[PDB]
Amino acid sequence: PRSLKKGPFIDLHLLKKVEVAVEKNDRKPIKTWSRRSMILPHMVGLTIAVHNGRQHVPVLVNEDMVGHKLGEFAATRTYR
Amino acid sequence: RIAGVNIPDNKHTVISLTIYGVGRTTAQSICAATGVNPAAKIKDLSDEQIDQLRNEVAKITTEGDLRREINMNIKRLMDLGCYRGLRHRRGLPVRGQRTKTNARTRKGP
Amino acid sequence: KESMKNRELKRQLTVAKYAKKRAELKAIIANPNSSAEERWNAQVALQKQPRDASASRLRNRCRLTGRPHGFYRKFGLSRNKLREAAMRGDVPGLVKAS
Amino acid sequence: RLKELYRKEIAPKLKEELQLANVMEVPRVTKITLNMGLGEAVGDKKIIENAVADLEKITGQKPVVTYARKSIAGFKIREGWPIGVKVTLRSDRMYEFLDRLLSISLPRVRDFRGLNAKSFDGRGNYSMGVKEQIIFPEIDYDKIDALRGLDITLTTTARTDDEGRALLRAFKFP
RNA sequence: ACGGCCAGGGCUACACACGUGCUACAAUGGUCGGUACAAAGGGUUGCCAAGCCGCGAGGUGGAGCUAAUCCCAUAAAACCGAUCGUAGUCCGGAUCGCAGUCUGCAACUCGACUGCGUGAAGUCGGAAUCGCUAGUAAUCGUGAAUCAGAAUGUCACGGU
Repeated sequence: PRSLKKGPFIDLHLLKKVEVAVEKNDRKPIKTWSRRSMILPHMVGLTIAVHNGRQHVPVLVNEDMVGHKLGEFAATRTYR
Repeated sequence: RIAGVNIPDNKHTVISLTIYGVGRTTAQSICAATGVNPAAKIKDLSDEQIDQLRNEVAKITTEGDLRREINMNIKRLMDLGCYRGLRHRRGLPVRGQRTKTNARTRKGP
Repeated sequence: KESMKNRELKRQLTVAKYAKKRAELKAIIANPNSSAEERWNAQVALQKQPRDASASRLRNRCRLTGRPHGFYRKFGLSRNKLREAAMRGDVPGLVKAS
Repeated sequence: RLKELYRKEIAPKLKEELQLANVMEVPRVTKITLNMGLGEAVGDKKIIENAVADLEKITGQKPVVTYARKSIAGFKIREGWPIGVKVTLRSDRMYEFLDRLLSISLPRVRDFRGLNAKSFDGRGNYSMGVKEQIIFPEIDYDKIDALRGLDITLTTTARTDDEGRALLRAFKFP
């Protein structure tokens, strides 16, 4: 599975400091309180940090991303 | 040139195409309605019925052209700090297989 | 433990707390009759309307003991009951045969 | 080509593009060697001339098999005696020399950027890659594993840096 | 205060022996949609037709809604199966399936869908030892929840 049976992503409560923050300039990182929470495919180039409990990682996002989770910026098991 | 690479004889014609990787059930209608007989070899018949069985080489991907983008997309995964290159920097299975140790044919040396 | 056996047991009246919006929003999604403008209207459904409306975090156990393993569909009880129920006669029809 | 593209186009304009006085400070392109890195596994004396069998069919000319100076005990061992290969093609083969790569066969393998911007070492720069010993006309798939190298830059054959850039090019190819 | 919890993530450098324990020894030879042919129960928040979709996806459909009914409903190692008659290879694809109207408010550089263009290590088991005296040494599969269906070495019948 995980095909494009779900085409778009219209999620209302994961949104109200994201879609409104287009007119506002990009000076602060958008902090996230999940390992799941995603955002639009038309906003491409924001910053989301991997949320688990101790420290944050470098997150670099370019224009060409379509596929899957945020689990690559910090790893699943990051080789302690 | 004839099937890309030089081809050993004394074997089958449809399996001369169905040469490791994309084929037979899609070429199920190709070798049956072109008129090109599966019942004999690529040489011993008329040498003319290969001309459209040779044009399929340079239309989508080639033995030389598969080497073209064999390093572009892998370069997209190594220095971008990601996890498809975290088990490529290590050499493990990447797509979530039998995970850590004692795996048969996925790690190698 | 005391603050565990009475905080996930209350999911009988909180997961189906609404129970009427939860069926009026989850059947016509399986129908392709929604229009191309109407991908969004059926997605104001159940999450920020406080998110005890899905059921991915409930588990089946025993009643008097509370063991999740050994639980079957033909009981509300578990594996440490069957040896000590039908010999005192707590289960009907459980008879040894071949 | 040494034709309509060369004789009547590259000649008369180049005098006043640089505000030069008279005719023959136009440059010319003469020479670059193979310098195929023979010095690895050089004690063979049978497949240095595989690079004779490499160089003959595709470039049409017999090599010199050039002995070096040193007994350079750090880089290699000097028992693998001749470590140089060099050929000069003609001005009457400059036709097909301009017309063998960067006309028909510029993808040696690939370049992800051919930007002619990142080398201002003032000796007439360009940006193009031809280093594989397989990318050349009249070659089979595999009858020799003839994997070698070929090293192409160019320098100045004139006074200054500006003298070569419109001269090195003949067509609108990066 | 482990009576506070919305928890500001840092548990697999391959650098080995192995409890080793289906699978072959390239020749019965290298790739399918076919045969006299499986087919019922739990089934009042379930099981999910012939599919129109199909090379192979049986989401709108729905014969069965309390099942001598049926949804996985199709199938069995047979004839003489093809061209050619005995191979570490035309069984070979481990990071480069990208990307395709199905739970549905939660698939932004990773999933079934095997279509076979590719990138291999399977050659009489010997140093010595798992262990077979009779129905045995022995290669056809599981359908169903507190009422939402990827529970693999001991699988409802191995017809030898």
